[PDB]
Amino acid sequence: PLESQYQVGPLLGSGGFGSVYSGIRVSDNLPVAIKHVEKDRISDWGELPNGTRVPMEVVLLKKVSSGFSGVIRLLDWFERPDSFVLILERPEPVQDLFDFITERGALQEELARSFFWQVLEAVRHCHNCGVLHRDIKDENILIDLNRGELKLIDFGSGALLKDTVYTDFDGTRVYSPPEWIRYHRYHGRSAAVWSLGILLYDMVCGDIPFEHDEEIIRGQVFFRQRVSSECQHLIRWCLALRPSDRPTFEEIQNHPWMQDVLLPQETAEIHLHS
Repeated sequence: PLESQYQVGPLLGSGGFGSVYSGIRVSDNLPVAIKHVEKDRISDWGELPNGTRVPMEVVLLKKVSSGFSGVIRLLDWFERPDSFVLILERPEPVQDLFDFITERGALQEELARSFFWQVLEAVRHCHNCGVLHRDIKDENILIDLNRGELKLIDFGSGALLKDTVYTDFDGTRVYSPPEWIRYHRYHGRSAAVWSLGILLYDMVCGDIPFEHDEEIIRGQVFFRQRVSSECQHLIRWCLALRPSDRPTFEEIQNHPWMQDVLLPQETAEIHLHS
C-alpha cells in the first residue's frame, strides 16, 4: 500500500529513465531507490507470467532478479493511474561510473580491468536471462564503494534478447554501433560488444572516443592517453566496423589484457581507499 511502506527521501536524479528518489523501507530501514515512470513516456510494454500489462523495464528486471549482485535488483513495483513506481536496491555509499571518471580522470588499468570484468559478468548474466540491456554506459553503472562491486542499472531501453535483427533503438547514440547509424539494423550481442568497447575506452581515456556519426562510421580509434598495447588491441577489436569481426564475450574475457583481474574487495582496498 505504498506510502506506509517507504519513507521517501531526496531526488537522486532524473532523465530519459524517469525520476529516482532516495528512500528507506520502513519495515527494516533498508536503503531503496524509488523510480517513477509516466505511462505516457513508456516506449514499449510487456508481459507478466500472470499476464498483466507492465512496462518492459519491469519485465526485464524480474527476468534478471536473483542473488547475483552485478545487476540492480527490483524489490517491488506499484501501478498508479498515470505512472508505475519501481522499488530498487540502493547501495550506500554508492557513486556512478560517470561521476567517478569525472572526479578521478582516466582510470589506472588495474582498476579499469576489475571494473570492466565485472561489467562483462553482469551483461553475460543479462543475456543468460534472455535480457538485452541496450544502454551500457558509464551513467548506467553504479559502484558500491564499500565492496568494490559494480551494478548495471536502467533497463528502460532494453529488450528481450533475440537472435534476429533489431530495427529499433533508443539507448545512447554515442554508444551505438556503425550498423545502427548507417542501416538502422543491429544484432544484440555484437551491438553490446561495441558499446563495451566505447565504455572501456571511456574508462582508460577518461572520455568517449566518438562524438559524431561520421566518427562512429569511420571507426578510427585515437588514444589521447597512454594506454597499453594490449588494452588498445582489445578496444579496437570490440570496435571493429563489421559486427561479425567483433570478439565474443568469451574472446573478450580470454583476452590477455583481461588476465589476473582483482577481486572486487581487493579493488576497493586499493583503489577506493576502503
